[PDB]
Amino acid sequence: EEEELVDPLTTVREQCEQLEKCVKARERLELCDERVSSRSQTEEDCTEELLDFLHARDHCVAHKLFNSLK
Amino acid sequence: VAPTLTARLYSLLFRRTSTFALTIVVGALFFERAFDQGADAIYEHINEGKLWKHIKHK
Amino acid sequence: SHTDIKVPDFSDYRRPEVLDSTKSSKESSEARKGFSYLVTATTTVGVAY
Amino acid sequence: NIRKSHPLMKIVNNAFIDLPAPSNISSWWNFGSLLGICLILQILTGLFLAMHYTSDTTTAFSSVTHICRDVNYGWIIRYMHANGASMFFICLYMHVGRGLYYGSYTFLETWNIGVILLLTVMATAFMGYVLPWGQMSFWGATVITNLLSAIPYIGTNLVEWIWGGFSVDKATLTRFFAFHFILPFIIMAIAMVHLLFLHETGSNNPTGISSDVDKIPFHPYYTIKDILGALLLILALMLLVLFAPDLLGDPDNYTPANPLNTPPHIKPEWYFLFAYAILRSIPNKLGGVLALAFSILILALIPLLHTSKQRSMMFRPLSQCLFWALVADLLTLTWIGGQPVEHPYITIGQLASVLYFLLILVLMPTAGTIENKLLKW
Amino acid sequence: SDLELHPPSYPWSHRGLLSSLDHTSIRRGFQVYKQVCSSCHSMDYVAYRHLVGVCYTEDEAKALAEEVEVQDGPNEDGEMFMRPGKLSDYFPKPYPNPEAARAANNGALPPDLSYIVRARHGGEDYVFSLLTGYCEPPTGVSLREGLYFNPYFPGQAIGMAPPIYNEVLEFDDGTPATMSQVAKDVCTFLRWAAEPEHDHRKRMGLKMLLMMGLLLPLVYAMKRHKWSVLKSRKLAYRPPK
Amino acid sequence: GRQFGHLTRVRHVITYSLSPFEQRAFPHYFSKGIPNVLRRTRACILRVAPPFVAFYLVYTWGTQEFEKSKRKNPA
Ligand code: HEM
Ligand code: HEM
Ligand code: HEM
Repeated sequence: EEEELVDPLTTVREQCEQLEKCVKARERLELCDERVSSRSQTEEDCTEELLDFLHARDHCVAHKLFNSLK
Repeated sequence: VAPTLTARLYSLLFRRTSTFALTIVVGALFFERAFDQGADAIYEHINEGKLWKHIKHK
Repeated sequence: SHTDIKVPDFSDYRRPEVLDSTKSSKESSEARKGFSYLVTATTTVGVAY
Repeated sequence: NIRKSHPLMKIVNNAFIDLPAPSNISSWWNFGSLLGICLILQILTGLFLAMHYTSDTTTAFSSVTHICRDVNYGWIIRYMHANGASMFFICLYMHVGRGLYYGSYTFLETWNIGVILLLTVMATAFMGYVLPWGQMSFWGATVITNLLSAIPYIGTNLVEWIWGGFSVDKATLTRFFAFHFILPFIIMAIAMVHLLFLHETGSNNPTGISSDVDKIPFHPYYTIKDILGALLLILALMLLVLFAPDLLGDPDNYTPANPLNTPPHIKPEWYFLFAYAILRSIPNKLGGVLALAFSILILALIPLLHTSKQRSMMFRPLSQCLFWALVADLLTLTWIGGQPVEHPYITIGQLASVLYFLLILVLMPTAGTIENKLLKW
Repeated sequence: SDLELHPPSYPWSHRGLLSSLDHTSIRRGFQVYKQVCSSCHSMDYVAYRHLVGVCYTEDEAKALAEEVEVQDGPNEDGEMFMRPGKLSDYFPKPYPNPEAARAANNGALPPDLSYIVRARHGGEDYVFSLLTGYCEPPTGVSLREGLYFNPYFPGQAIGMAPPIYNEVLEFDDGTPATMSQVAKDVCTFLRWAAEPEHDHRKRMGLKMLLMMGLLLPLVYAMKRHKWSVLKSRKLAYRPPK
Repeated sequence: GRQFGHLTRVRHVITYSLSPFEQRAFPHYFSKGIPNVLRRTRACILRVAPPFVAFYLVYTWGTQEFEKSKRKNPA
């Protein structure tokens, strides 16, 4: 909230989010993200890029998560 | 073992359809007791929700 | 001429307890019926369950 | 003595004891008893279900939950019914297939009765699925029943007649219940007649040759092999119901019915998926249901297109390939049937549908002729 | 839009054949249900005694039931009255008819939680994925407040919120309840509310595999034994010269 | 119908049998057995296998085009 519950998701997510497959995916996110902002009458909305990132991230999340959880 | 276990199983218990039926039914009882519990037991290699384990805590 | 009537060898199929022409078969009979019947008895006990 | 003479025993004796049978039948002949088994298992768990189920919209779904939570062992009974329906369909599909491959259809009466048996269980199962009154139960009840409205000048009235209302409402559930109860008994009488016509010639065998020259009594031999056979049915069934109860039903049909929703989904249970694919492959109300029907009544045309001088496929290579392409094509059909009608799926679903009919109606009979010619026959 | 994402495969303690179901977790998950989840979600196919043998003890379960109240039978006139819930009445509709959900909830209808794990693919995974994972609405996406953004949820426009925001805690044994642990537990309990028979199912299954594994060979040996007169068998053809 | 003794006419064919209690139900089971299953498979693959892979391929291709289609770059 302000500071003091060590959300394991956040912790494992860091390590997870980081990683290669997601680095590249997030790159495209940012790439496309910056295009969408750079205009007006556009519609290529950056929705796809997000999921791909999440997917890559989330598979690795599942694999490393619950281990710690009590 | 020696003049054969099966041989005796046949001679003393399988030559008649009576004794045959009789052993199967007697053998049915014990088997149930042994297996039903045996399988419940093996199942105990999951010392988890194990109601007994929880019974002590609460 | 019906005397030429063989009886193909079955050694290739006979249980061991019955492989010798030299000896009786009345002996291994009990063990043989024993085994085959134990199998079916155990089965019915199984199905019964 | 007693078995042979007594009026009731004769029947049993002539059907399961001294019946001369080919010493040759393989595993593909076991589906006969297996359907018999499935039929009883489906009547027995079905009856126990009817002792707690209620066929009224407001309690329909609730009564099914009542069964799985409160009724002792209600859950197994419920899932055994559910899975036995699919088990009944796999067996039904093996059986029809077996006959097709082996020329068993040359026994017209037996076969034709078989087609009546296929239709009867399909109509039966379709009504079964509507009973829980789930999202799919209602919409599958809607989508499928509405087909009859393609029939000209009679259709509207027809659909409204069987519906009971203007939709799939109260009248429809109770209605569908009654027929789902009465149908399997009728199925039984018909299976007796199936067996009655079959007994008039005895069974066919893999060679399609003829086995009067080597018959063995149905008893040790095929009673004990059907037993082992039923045991494997139980395994498949129980493996399905205990470990994966909702596998073939898919996690979906829970959540009650809602006549205003319309889920982006809509597909009948897996056993109609091939027919489903054929129907939507055709842009046309009438044609779709016409070809829907034709995809099953075509079994009644098979014997008229036998063509080959041999009965079985055992000695016919080209025909084997064509047969396998039929089964392969039927996978595609269910696979497509289980997917939305968008880009790739339409055109192959269209192509595969034409193939289904091209295979049975033209390719298979031609191969028979070619085969005859290669053998100088 | 017809473009979306499917949940990953979490390693629950109740997936993979012969596998109990974390009962200490079902209980924490019950807590989660009663405190945070129940406010807007009905679980009208589960009663208090269902929670008995499973997680709680008899007295414990009654005490929870007792707590709040329901509209019990008719007072000798024709108006109903209130009393401490017994072990026999089902958990507690927060909204009378369906339109009450719409009213108190932006215009949306929060679906029942009796099943849900069996009414949505992936099951507990989808619920887990719907829970924990929440995201910043990307560029060109226009939320509109009522609808929040949610990866996983179809269309991405939800109406719920993330009522897992690390807390609104509880506790028996005092589990450090972050959003993760609080989510796993709900789903684990949810599995149980959907499929109570879960454990026993898999117990019979163990017995079914052991028995089939013993009957199958035996029935086979019964069969080959009788078929052996035929498999081993010899033919000879002796036509007149 | 049909019975035994009214099936058909057969002449000069001897049949030797041996009682089930005097032979093994599983003689060369792995020995003779496995080669047979390999031989049966050989004999049938070329007729069973191909149709199926044709679907196997149609299946994975069919899905890729579908999934890849619900995406797009310019225009
Ligand atoms: C006359 C004998 C039968 C009776 C009394 C009977 C009874 C029932 C009842 C009461 C239901 C609703 C409860 C439930 O959905 O679990 C039901 C559902 C169903 N029935 Fe039957 N049934 C019979 C035969 C059959 C036949 C032969 C089939 C074909 C395989 C069949 C297929 C189905 C299916 C697929 C369902 C829905 C599955 C489910 O939700 O569990 N039934 N049956
Ligand atoms: C209620 C469903 C059905 C039942 C209970 C049933 C029953 C049987 C039984 C017990 C046999 C004994 C031979 C064998 O074991 O294969 C048999 C054979 C046969 N059945 Fe069915 N059947 C059903 C559905 C069908 C249908 C769908 C067809 C095909 C249209 C069919 C057509 C045939 C034919 C042609 C044979 C002769 C097989 C041969 O001699 O090779 N039956 N059926
Ligand atoms: C108490 C505060 C809550 C409110 C006001 C609420 C409200 C809602 C609403 C409005 C929806 C529908 C979303 C839509 O249709 O766009 C929904 C769906 C859902 N709710 Fe909640 N909810 C609450 C808490 C919870 C909790 C704590 C859980 C489980 C841990 C839960 C489980 C679910 C699930 C799994 C769905 C998914 C429906 C779907 O996937 O189609 N809800 N809820």
